[PDB]
Amino acid sequence: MSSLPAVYIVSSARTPVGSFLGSLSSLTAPQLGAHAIKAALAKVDGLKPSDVQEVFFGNVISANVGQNPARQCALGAGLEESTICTTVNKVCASGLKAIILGAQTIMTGNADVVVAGGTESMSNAPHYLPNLRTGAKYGHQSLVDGIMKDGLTDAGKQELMGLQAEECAQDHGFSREQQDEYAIRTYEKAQAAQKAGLFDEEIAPIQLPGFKPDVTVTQDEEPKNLNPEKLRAIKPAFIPGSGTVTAPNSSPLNDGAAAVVLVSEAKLKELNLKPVAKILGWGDAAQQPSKFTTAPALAIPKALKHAGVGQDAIDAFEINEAFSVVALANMKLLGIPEEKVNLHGGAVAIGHPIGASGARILTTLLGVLKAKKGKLGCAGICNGGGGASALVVELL
Amino acid sequence: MSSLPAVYIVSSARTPVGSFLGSLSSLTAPQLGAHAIKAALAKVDGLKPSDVQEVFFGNVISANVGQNPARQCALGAGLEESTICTTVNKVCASGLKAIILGAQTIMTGNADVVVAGGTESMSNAPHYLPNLRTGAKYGHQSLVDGIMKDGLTDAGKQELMGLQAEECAQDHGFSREQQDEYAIRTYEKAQAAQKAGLFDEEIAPIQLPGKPDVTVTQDEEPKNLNPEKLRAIKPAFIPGSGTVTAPNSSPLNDGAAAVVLVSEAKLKELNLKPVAKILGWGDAAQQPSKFTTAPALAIPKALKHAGVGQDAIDAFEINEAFSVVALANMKLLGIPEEKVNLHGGAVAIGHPIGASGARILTTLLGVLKAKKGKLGCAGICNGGGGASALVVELL
Amino acid sequence: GMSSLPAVYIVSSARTPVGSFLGSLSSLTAPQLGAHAIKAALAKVDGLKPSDVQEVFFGNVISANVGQNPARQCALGAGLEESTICTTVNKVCASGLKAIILGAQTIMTGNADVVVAGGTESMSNAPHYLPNLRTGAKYGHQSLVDGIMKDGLTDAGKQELMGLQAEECAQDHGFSREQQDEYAIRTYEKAQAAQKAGLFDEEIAPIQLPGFKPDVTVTQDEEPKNLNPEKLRAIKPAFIPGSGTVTAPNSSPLNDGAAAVVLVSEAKLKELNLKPVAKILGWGDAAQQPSKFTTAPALAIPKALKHAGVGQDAIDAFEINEAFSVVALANMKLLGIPEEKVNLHGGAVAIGHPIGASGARILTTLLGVLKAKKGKLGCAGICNGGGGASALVVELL
Amino acid sequence: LPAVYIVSSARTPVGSFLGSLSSLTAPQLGAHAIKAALAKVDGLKPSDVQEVFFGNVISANVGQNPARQCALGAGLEESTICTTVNKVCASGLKAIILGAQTIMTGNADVVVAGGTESMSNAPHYLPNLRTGAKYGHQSLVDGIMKDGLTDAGKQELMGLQAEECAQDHGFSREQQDEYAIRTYEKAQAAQKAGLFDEEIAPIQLPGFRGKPDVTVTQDEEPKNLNPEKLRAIKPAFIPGSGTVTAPNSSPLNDGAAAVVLVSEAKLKELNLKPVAKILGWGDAAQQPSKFTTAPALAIPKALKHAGVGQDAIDAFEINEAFSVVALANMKLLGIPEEKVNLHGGAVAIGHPIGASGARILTTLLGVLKAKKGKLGCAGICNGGGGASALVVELL
Ligand SMILES: [Cl-]
Ligand SMILES: [Cl-]
Ligand SMILES: [Cl-]
Ligand SMILES: [Cl-]
Ligand SMILES: [K+]
Ligand SMILES: [K+]
Ligand SMILES: [K+]
Ligand SMILES: [K+]
Ligand SMILES: [K+]
Ligand SMILES: [K+]
Ligand SMILES: [K+]
Ligand SMILES: [K+]
Ligand SMILES: [K+]
Ligand SMILES: [K+]
Ligand SMILES: [K+]
Ligand SMILES: [K+]
Ligand SMILES: [K+]
Repeated sequence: MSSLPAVYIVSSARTPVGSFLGSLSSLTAPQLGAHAIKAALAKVDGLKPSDVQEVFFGNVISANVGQNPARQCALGAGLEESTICTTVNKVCASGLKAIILGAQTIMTGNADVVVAGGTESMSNAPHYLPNLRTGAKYGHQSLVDGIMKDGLTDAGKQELMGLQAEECAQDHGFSREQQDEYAIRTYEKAQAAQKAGLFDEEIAPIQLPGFKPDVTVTQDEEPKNLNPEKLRAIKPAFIPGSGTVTAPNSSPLNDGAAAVVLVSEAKLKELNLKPVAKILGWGDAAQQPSKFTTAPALAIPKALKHAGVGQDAIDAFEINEAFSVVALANMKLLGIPEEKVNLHGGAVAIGHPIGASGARILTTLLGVLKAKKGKLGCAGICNGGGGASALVVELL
Repeated sequence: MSSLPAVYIVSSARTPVGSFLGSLSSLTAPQLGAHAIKAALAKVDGLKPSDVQEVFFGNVISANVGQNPARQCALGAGLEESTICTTVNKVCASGLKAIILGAQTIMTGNADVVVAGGTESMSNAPHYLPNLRTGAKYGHQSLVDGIMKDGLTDAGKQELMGLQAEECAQDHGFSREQQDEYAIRTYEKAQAAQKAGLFDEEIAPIQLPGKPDVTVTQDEEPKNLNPEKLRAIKPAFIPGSGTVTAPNSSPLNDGAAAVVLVSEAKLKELNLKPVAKILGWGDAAQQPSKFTTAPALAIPKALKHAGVGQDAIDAFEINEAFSVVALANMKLLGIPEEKVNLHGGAVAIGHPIGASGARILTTLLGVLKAKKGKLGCAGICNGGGGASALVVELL
Repeated sequence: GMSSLPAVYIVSSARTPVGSFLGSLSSLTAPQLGAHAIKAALAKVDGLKPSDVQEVFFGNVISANVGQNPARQCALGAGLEESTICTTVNKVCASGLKAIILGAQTIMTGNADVVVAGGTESMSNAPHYLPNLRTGAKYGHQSLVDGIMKDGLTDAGKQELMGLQAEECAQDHGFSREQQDEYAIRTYEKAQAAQKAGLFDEEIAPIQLPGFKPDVTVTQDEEPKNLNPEKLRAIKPAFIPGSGTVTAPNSSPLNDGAAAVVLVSEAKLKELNLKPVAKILGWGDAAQQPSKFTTAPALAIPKALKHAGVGQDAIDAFEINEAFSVVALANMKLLGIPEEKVNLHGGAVAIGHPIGASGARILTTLLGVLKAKKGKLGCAGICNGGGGASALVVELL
Repeated sequence: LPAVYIVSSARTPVGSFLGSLSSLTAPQLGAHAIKAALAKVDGLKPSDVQEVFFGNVISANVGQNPARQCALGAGLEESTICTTVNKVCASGLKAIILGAQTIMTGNADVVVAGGTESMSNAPHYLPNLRTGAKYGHQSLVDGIMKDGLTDAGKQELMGLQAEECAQDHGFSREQQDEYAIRTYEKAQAAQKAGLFDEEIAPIQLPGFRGKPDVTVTQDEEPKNLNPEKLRAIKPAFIPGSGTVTAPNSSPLNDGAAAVVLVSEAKLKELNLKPVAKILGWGDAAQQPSKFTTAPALAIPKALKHAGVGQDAIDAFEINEAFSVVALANMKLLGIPEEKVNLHGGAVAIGHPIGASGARILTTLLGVLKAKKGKLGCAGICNGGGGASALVVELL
């Protein structure tokens, strides 16, 4: 990875993360993505939106978004019609795999300026009617919830990912109480970062014009919802009685987008750009689909080896909190202390727009490294179907 | 491009292309994709399915296919659960961009064996109900056709691709008659290739469990040519003065196609015999309603990346989204039809949109062998304004 | 009694062919079928104009997406004056017969002199329902509800199909799969024999379907020809696998069709010098436990006979609507009515069961059976989902 | 013919569209009104009711025979004869007429008749799933528009027929707004004076997930009057020049109402005290789009069938399908508004179409009691060109 051309991150930006049918539910996935792309580019002194050559953008539940969500994000952000645009689906890892592909396109010399990231509007995922073309002569028919079908259900076993999270808790010995106390801790971290202004730089607030007064959405919607007594008292979500996974200690359904701007070494010099960070390496891994929860335990070492960096040298990790048990299990398998993980809180408290989260956690990681005066960061995100993606950055 | 690691195609395969609601409509997109991947790997002596490290697979209309169509394609083909899988959507160019991404992943050293391609089941694209979560208190509502919404409608103009085809005919001066005679010629070429056995190698027949079992061996569309009916049919998108018709356009279709890519080091380690070498590629884009002529940008870009002159190409595959698309790109690039789509194109063969980018590459490798060519170029336009192109050398 | 009230005569009747589900008449809406039967029945009355019709009662069960007031649509479609009073009637399977009863009563209270009554059903064009689109449903798969199942064939109380309750009737009164299959065969044969002899030609009004250029004509009922005894005795049970006795071939099908009768008061009959086909002697509705609707005609039939002052032995022909073969079997046993006097030209198991129309359909057929077999007194009885039944006694003139 | 007596009557509160009663189905509302009216009759058991006629227009997804569900939910015997009647907006009154006829022909001694409608729970329709639609966007039909508010011949909503009525007889946006404001204030004054308390049976909606219990006692619509907002709201059906608006029209509503009828002989046998006696009725019809003025035919028909003069009626309930409907009918019959809808009308109270025919008859008896009157008449127009009218004498 050192024998390959350098890839610099010159900026990043994210929408606030809205709740399901909540503050951003009126916006489509390309509207969210355009907002993030435009806000990331506005931060780069000396780089124009017309300089962007290629876009990779993650998006999972693309039904009814229209042709090529990434293209719609790029044009909506004001990029040139000459821009090459590709939508990426690696379920929950989409937004990070998009960034990997953008880096590679710089490395093979086919671009010098790339925007990559991801977007998801789970609020605007439709329902499906699958048999209208051939007809169904007689009998009740099903309207398929696109979130469940294309976002949250493992294709092999037809099992919701929350059921496989329960499998993870049983496999690795994590109780209801260990998961709940993790969830409270990560909500408290997200609230603390919010209150301290530590998301202000990375978030681009959204202005919703009134149809009626305008509305400005500035903060992530979920963190303020923590109620520790109710969190500890709620019923399980997937297994009655003996269940350990709950709605409060799991990720929610959410709307949001995030974007990074990548440039080659040559373009960084030509335009005299100030780099925020360097991409040191990455790794994808996969295992049995129902064990997707611990695929980051393969991807993270793979990315660290690609980067030539030891695990102990990392100053901060972003382990995406698909569920509280996912963070607990990868911390246990890798031997990573929680005091190095999701220092501004994670998806259980912040939200999980699935096509965007892989880029969202990288944006947040750069903020964590700056706030905590760190240098080396690693983001790792599991995905439905058994996979995970991971990436190592150096703050400059 | 020549200063980066070499990428070899060690095999390729495709399903037959089925008609809309036709011979393959009982199969899902991952079932077609798995079939193509498995058939491509079976052709490589000395390479096991367990050697495949990563998959990139195109798919456009992914609604109701379930999580990660490419992952389902990979597992259904018998690949290991360790395999990295990413689904790609660049509309009609998805299958070719997937192959580009696979090649890049070998070039950056992150894989030595990659399967890439694409799949589409347009038969099984659903309809959508968009406002059931928040409700709609009063008034008639709509069920959105997923093919129209996510496959065939330009987002900015909200116009179907046939109307962009008419823009192409007006912008580059191709009449109804010119488009029809082009369409007849490409159906004739596809039928001739069919009868001469020239698709037998690339196609992996599909066995449908039975009633007794049905085997689908042929592409469904080529036989439908009726020249008298084609010249007489009413235009499909503009009454009276229109030039684009259903016969002279690509149809809606089902199918998949796959290539197997290896690094130079792995080729030597496993003593594999390569079919072709990837020489270069290029993506380009312009005004979305003008996507029809984006190949006139992408093809020269791919040739420059490959370090190959246009005159040295022995055969081109220019995807026939419409007959007028091939006519316009041939005119703009100065490519004679005698070098284009030598076994016919998508107007006659079919156009499963997420697969066609890989489908035309598989067919191109067959054309280079049959016609004793060495250098080939595939170029495919895509809704939204883009095109992708790729240059190969037959070994 | 009835004799203290004005007389009510039937001067004509007519019915469409009964089409199969998604079959020969699937292109026609329920009011198109109803208008066709109304026009045909009126064309048969010498001396009576369509403008003479004052009020219409018409049955229709699955009215979803039919539009405002199906009976008004049937009446205006048939060329009746816009001054016509029109009411649609839903007593599920009994709708067509209760409409005729309400029509008779409206003459008897002196509010009309010429009434057209009947029923119609297009089960092919029954839609699916999206029940919760107004308020939304935030998350989860949802249901598209089959309107035939919901509004036509499911008991509201137990929320179970009528077939499963036909299965319950079989266990209650001791009728086997073989006993139901052998009945089904016999009524299919009576239906085929009646078709072959042309005994349906008078009552049926053939339907023309416009072509490009010539016209397709539906002249025959669609279901009778489908009898296959080998397949019938060998088919899997429809509701209870293994031990079930109710099957699709021995049950009534889903069907499209309509039927109509014209009623006049005694004054109009002589004021217009009309030849009356039959006189309405009495009628009777009854109801019991919803899941036991199958034997409800066993209450309604004797109640109708009593209202009409007529004995059960005096009846020359019975029409007992064959919702299921066991429905006809059980009511024959309960009342002690021999099959030799029941559904002599076949019943709904072979002819079809367009549910809103069948109560009028069996009356039209009953009039034809009395003419053919040279009887004078007839009784039609039809059960309906929910526990009820309706019955009517006529005298052929 | 035998005399027919009203021994009681009851109605639910009239809920707003998707409002205070939206959680209840049409049979639950109907059962509530039936058993409430039967509770008012001392000496008459619910087991004494032999037959039920209940109006209901938009019956889709209500289940088998709405009237039967109303009867059984109200505690009536399974032996009860139950028929659902649809004469659109006149269903609730035509049901009552059919029940009186069933007593007059001596087939019943105790009949419950009325109407119910849950417009909140009217579904949308998918009409072509059985045969399918191969390619194209499709429609979901709003059952309220299709089966309730659209004339079948002209395919136009009732509001456009109301604009016809305005240009037919000369009633401006200001005249209709003035009437709407007047009927709203008569409704609000009756609420404050308790004049709806006897007829309305409140509904208990208990929440037991920790939620608190909710009792609906008031009609939801009368309080919504805002004359400033009303006068300045844009037209509803004809932009700029129309005269019909949502405030001056009836809303969409949920509600039910029932009457208990008995024969002359049963009144004497059970020693019951009759509230009123049905004197006569009349149905009439004309051009479907001119249904607005159809009460101008049925109201005289009902007065003549009953042997009562128009100058002899103490109070009229002319159902306000639109404010212009009341104004037009008053003009053609020459009826002073000081004898019309003395507690308000459907423009302010609400219009559950299948129930309103019984609802206005219930409110009429409360008018005749409060105003100390003897003869009341109720007329109600219905879609399709018809109207129903009924004449009562308070006892
Ligand atoms: Cl995966
Ligand atoms: Cl594009
Ligand atoms: Cl019943
Ligand atoms: Cl009418
Ligand atoms: K900038
Ligand atoms: K900011
Ligand atoms: K949570
Ligand atoms: K092999
Ligand atoms: K080998
Ligand atoms: K082959
Ligand atoms: K074609
Ligand atoms: K005649
Ligand atoms: K005939
Ligand atoms: K049958
Ligand atoms: K009582
Ligand atoms: K009360
Ligand atoms: K109002």
